[PDB]
Amino acid sequence: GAMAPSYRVKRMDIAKNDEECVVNAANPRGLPGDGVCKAVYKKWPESFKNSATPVGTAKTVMCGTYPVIHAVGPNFSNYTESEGDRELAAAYREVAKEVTRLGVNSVAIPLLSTGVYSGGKDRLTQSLNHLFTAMDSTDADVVIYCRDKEWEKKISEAIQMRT
Ligand SMILES: [Cl-]
Ligand SMILES: [Cl-]
Ligand SMILES: [Cl-]
Repeated sequence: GAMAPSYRVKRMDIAKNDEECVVNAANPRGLPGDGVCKAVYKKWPESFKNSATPVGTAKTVMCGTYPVIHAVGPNFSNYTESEGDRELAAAYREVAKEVTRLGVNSVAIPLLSTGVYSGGKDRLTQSLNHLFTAMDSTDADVVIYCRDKEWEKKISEAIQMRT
């Protein structure tokens, strides 16, 4: 475990993370995809061997000894708000199981279903709250990665409001 488990947020490419493992915002078919998924495919392409997994699940594949946790959030274009909310919560619970099983002291994680799977809606708070619900019982240092300047400020505020 980390000596004093924390949450932090950084605005940069998660392919440049300084953590012991990464969470990919994966598609169910293990395809290169776009956004975070394409950055992860360029950096860790070996981790896409048999990475296909259903919505609401996570599947870990090693790139060398570096673990890539492929977490499949729902595409809110296809799911109802109710069913999508359930699957987005479930993907983060499976990430927390994998992080615990791997015994890592730190993990880099993006906000699932906030980009091209958002169905055109701002889901920062919904996705971050499901991240906290799953990760709060883990003792890894969690570093959340984002690309937008306003999102960085809002994620940092949400972390600080609970400390
Ligand atoms: Cl960058
Ligand atoms: Cl997304
Ligand atoms: Cl972002």
